[PDB]
Amino acid sequence: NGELREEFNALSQEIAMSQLIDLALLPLDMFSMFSGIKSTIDAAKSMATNVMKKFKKSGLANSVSTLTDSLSDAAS
Amino acid sequence: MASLIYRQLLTNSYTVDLSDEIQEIGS
Amino acid sequence: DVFEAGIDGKFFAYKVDTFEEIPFDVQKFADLVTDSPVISAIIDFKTLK
Amino acid sequence: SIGSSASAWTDVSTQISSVSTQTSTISRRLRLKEMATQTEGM
Amino acid sequence: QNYGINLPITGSMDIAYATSTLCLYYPTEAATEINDNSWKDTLSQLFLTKGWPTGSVYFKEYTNIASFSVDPQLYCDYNVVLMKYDATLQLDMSELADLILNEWLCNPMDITLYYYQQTDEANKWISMGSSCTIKVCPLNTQTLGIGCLTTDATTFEEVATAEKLVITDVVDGVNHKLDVTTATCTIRNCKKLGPRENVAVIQVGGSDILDITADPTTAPQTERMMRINWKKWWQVFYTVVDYVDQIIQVMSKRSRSLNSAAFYYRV
Amino acid sequence: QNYGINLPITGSMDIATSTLCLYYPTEAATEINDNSWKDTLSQLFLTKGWPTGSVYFKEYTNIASFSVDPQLYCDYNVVLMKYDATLQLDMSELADLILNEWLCNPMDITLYYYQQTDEANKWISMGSSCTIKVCPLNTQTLGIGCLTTDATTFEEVATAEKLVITDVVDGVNHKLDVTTATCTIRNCKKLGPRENVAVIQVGGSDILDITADPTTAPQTERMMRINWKKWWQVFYTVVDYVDQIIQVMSKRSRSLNSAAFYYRV
Amino acid sequence: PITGSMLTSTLCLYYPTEAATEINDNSWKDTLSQLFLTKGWPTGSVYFKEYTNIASFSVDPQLYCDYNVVLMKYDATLQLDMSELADLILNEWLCNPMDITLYYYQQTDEANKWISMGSSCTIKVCPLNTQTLGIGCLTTDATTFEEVATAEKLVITDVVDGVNHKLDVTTATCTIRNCKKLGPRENVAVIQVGGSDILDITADPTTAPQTERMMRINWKKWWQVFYTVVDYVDQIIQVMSKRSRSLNSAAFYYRV
Amino acid sequence: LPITGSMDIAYALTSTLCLYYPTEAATEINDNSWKDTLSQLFLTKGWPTGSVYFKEYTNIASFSVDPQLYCDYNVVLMKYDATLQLDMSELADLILNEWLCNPMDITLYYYQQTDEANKWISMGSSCTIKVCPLNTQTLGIGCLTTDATTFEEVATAEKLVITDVVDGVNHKLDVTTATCTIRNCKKLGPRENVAVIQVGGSDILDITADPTTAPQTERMMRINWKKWWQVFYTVVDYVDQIIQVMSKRSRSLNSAAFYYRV
Repeated sequence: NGELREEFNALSQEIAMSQLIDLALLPLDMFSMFSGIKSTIDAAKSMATNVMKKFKKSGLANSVSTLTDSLSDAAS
Repeated sequence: MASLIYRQLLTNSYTVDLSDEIQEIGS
Repeated sequence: DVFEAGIDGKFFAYKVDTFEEIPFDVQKFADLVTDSPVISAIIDFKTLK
Repeated sequence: SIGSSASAWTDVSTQISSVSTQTSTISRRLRLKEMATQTEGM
Repeated sequence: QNYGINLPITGSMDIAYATSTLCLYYPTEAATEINDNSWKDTLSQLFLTKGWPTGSVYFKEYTNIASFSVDPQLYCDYNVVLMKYDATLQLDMSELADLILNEWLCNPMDITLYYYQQTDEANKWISMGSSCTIKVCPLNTQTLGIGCLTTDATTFEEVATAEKLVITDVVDGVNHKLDVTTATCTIRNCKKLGPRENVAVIQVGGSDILDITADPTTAPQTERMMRINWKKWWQVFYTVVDYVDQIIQVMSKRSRSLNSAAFYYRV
Repeated sequence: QNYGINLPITGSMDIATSTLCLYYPTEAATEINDNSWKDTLSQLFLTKGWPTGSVYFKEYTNIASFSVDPQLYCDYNVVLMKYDATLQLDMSELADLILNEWLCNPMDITLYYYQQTDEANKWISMGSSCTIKVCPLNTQTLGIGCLTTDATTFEEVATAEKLVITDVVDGVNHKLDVTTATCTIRNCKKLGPRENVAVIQVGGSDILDITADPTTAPQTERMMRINWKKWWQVFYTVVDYVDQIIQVMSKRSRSLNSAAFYYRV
Repeated sequence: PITGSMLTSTLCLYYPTEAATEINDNSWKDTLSQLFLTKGWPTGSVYFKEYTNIASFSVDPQLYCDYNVVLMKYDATLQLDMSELADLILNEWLCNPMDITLYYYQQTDEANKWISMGSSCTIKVCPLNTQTLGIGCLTTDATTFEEVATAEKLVITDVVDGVNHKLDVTTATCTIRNCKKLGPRENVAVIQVGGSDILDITADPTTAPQTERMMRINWKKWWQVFYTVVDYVDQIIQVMSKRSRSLNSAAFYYRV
Repeated sequence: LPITGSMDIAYALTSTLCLYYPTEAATEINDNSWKDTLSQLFLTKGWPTGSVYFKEYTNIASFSVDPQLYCDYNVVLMKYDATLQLDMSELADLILNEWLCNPMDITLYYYQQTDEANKWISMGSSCTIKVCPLNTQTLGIGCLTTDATTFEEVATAEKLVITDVVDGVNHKLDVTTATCTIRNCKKLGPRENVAVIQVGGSDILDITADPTTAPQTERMMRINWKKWWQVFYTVVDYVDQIIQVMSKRSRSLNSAAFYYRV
């Protein structure tokens, strides 16, 4: 010993429907999400940690925080 | 149902702080 | 119609109001088990009967 | 495909009686539904 | 899977519808003007960032344009070749463009004993070698001299001199007798079948000068011949890198290379 | 698009310029002892019915030399091959090389290992001198019977040859050590038969294993043997029955350029 | 009678000494076993047996595995020895000992042959008439006989059937037996390394067919042919089949 | 596979025989043609000629070196003594039982036991087996991980050792890997192709490591002697019972070794 946006958007035309509904019936968890993807032992140590750190700064996080703040403020 | 993956994602997120603490020791 | 099947290799079909058997068809069970909610029956078909 | 559509739950993947093995594999694959909280019983 | 006989297909006009290798040929001038040995890994990493698989971008080098034209290499999936414009190498530029932009299905030749003739504007005489000097003498119907003594190989007229590559055409419907020293050069009788879209040529310096078809009636500056200005070869490399996707969109995989044409003409 | 190979073609059970090459060895021409034999052959071919300027003649010095960068020019090829009681392997390899279609890949042994996929992959090395030595490995990249970092104990399969065909048992990677200064090694797979060629031998004993298959040697109608004492007899008997040769083969597999194999990247 | 409606394997190999001489290795067996394990033959089931020369190996042929493949080298001057070896190790010959002292034997059909095995078998033969008078030979003088084979390791002799003959042999270096062909042996496949398929397995000149157990490949290095043989084990096994011989006499066999 | 038959309907050679004898018998008989006499006696009994092979061993210990027999029917005469009973029992248990082994190495790997049907077998010239257990964190108990002197002795100057220790604990082994090789074998079941005829006095030959079990099957026999020809005559004249007490191979996964099945 980039283009991924276009490729991901183009790949999204051929998925089946019945299997999609079947998978949407079975809930996932923190284990099934990454159990089908190969990982490097050095980086698999911090894989859930990084995605959760980036997710706590997501738009949905701001929306839920604002909703909670407005709900608590409404008790005045 | 399958939406639960979102709900857990924001639930245990607090644990990152602990790891972040370790990260600052490793930073 | 209630379709009850196990792991040992036996299956049955019957009716809810009265406990008597009806002929079984694989197609209906295969379609149902894909999406229908499964119930863990502690009291199996033999014991219920 | 045994049933009406080709999905993973009903995919017996039959090798070239039949009801016995088909029910056996359906039962073996059905127990994992208990992890997915797809039950309203015990 | 009936490969041979062409069969009509059928489609629709309303229903919704719809890895490889990349080479590069560059002159020695850029190598002398870059002054960085590890540049190959740099370019490979940049192409990886663009999306191409790493460790799969090949490189070839040549001394000069005329020497590179000697037995050119089609062995690649997307030929993107740069050429330095010269104010005195126009004919070689044109002949190279003709030879590496059209699919030429050729036949063998042996001029020492036989006659030859041509039947169409797709018929051409192509000679490749290190020293080719073509002598041509047309003949009458009764095999008699016309402007040349057939028994001598001197009263002819030279249509080429001191070139590695040459493309010649004669008036269809008459016979000819050829004279050239085949020791350091060979020649073929070839027929231009169809346009090969497996190669792209980008010109640097000068203006639009190429002519891909021998017909005077057309000089089609098609969209597989580009032109850019340059003062630093690194700028040219970067500009080529930034628009690899557009070049790919312009071209396509070699049609003859696909398994579909396994019995028409292999590649 | 795909020339239309998808939609099936259906008919009815009850329905109602060209080039020909001729390859000959040099010593045959030397034994001919003539300077204008080509003109005589041309006139005889014209009397047969071929247009003038259709039959062409090429020369190859030796079986060893010709196998380096083999070339097929005409739409038809009838090669004349001389037999030596010690060159059976080389003759068979040449027949296999210029008798079947191939699709090859380039190789660079200074960086990459190599392996085999199935039983339709062969190794072809061409050049003026090729010496190929192999050293297989276990399931954990360790040499078995050969030190993986020593260039002395590697087993040999090729030496002092111009045309070498190599095969090893699939499922295991290997390392190659060849004098690349005078050789080049490529990985090829056979796509099927080539009908653009035909091989006729003088002498011999009907020994031409055209396939690497040990079980069978499927002799076809494209490989024949003729006895000889003076080469003009062979030339006459091969220009007399030319129509049968033409009927045997076909002109629908012609390649674009003269190359026994199709290069790739 | 039968009615119908519409690992446990071994692989022995034989090779001449000059093959190993070209190989120049004392660990090649381990590597070949490893390759066979990778291809799908469990280790410890491929036994290797080495002979010296065709003539030396002809006497007393032993067949251990259930699927034997032999690499025989072409001999331009000893073709008959190769043919006789192939005929002996390719068909099920049922044999019994024979006497040479005060008896005369005969033949009755094409299946009856005579097999001579020894270190040096110079077998001499002289036919006889009804009145026990020879034709061109004397009943006592050995040199008056007609020599059929001299200085030989293995000879398959066939004489005309229905006529008795006296045989003179060197018993101190050879022995002869009467054999009958009771089936085509299907546990030995001969791969001829070189030559031009010069093997005939029937004494009858009218029919000399080539079966699928007698192959032919070209060679210049023993490692290439060895690799080719190892690679194509599936096809070689598919061509051959199991054994159905009664085996009235028990010999050594290899398993495990 | 299931077998279907009936119990009210009246429902009803070509094998190999190997005789194993000590070389002391050959020395005592002082003859060379007695093999021919035994062959002719068997032919009279009803066995085909040239269908019996004889194998000779120099010593009990020497015969314990890869004792794999090569007959369909096997009966071995075993010498009698009161100072080598352990090795006799080891040989009897290795011959009378079927085993499937795996390669081992002592300088690189650790090993343990988990089922009582698995034991350690070391064969060769001489095996000086020494072993001590470990804990979960790999610290020697009564031994040091590198000291070869504190390791407890379990086998010294033995030509064939069958060892068994407490299961469920990793262990470390030390022996010279140039004079004896060790393999990990499991007892798949009974080997019915062999039988032992202890020519001597009382039997102590145990075929199991379990003390509470003393299996005395019908495949172990005992007889006294004062002349070898008496033993040979008794063996040859009573082939019927000693053959009907055994059976054919019941193996599900056969091994790779020489066999003599004419």
